[PDB]
Amino acid sequence: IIGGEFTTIENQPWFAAIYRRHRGGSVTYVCGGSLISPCWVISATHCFIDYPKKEDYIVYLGRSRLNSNTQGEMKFEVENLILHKDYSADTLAHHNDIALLKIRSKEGRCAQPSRTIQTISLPSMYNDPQFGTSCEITGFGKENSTDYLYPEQLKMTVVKLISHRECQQPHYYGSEVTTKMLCAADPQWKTDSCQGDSGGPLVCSLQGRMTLTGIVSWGRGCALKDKPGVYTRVSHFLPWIRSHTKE
Ligand SMILES: CCOc1ccc(OCC)c(NC(=O)c2cc(C)c(OCCN)c(C)c2)c1
Repeated sequence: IIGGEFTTIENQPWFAAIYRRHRGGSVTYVCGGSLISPCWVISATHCFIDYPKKEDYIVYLGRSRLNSNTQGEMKFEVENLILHKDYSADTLAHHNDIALLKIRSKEGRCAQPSRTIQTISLPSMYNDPQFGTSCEITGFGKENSTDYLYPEQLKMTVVKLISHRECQQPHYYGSEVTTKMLCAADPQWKTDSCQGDSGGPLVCSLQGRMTLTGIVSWGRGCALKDKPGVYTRVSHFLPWIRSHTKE
């Protein structure tokens, strides 16, 4: 997150922290996620597409710091790693950038909600806030483009939804942005998602409900003028989600 504030998990209880274990015993941070039900975390496919083996991953819930423990945190294995069949990647865009991780602790259980661990509601079919709506992003991503390490402490910021018309101008993203995507940005271009924020929630208040409107997906650089953060438009993937969170 470029700009914004540091935060703690109690303010983003659905936030999931996703890491990968390597040969040798080292763990690196991969991407953020969001708990949508006790056994299910939603994230972005581009996060896993190169290393699709579900045994390499660790998922934390109730976690505020990158490399240290938080009181109340809970650690999960990935029982099932589902990537989108039609996922793809051009120069800038990822298409169908959406993944499902089925989580279970070492004792075979799903998440237990607590003050620091909660689910976030999905949106209803094609029901999005209007443009100019303020929404929040959360992540462990870079605080500056020149950074080579991620912050140790969770951050959040508030961005505004940008119209498809605005986002589809030649000098923005032209036709690279589709209807299955949403743009969001700071009107003064000082706060943004960045590398390492991939997979995390774009949360908007929808009809009085905190709603998972977007998933951090792509963009050109970080807080660049005329270059918004691009997000998977969750409301357009409800059937995909519904079908893979079953049997
Ligand atoms: C495990 C991560 O393997 C990846 C593979 C491919 C990847 O993409 C290439 C287009 C990415 N994405 C990024 O590195 C990335 C970069 C930026 C600048 C970014 O912020 C844009 C919004 N300001 C985001 C969200 C992700 C990650």
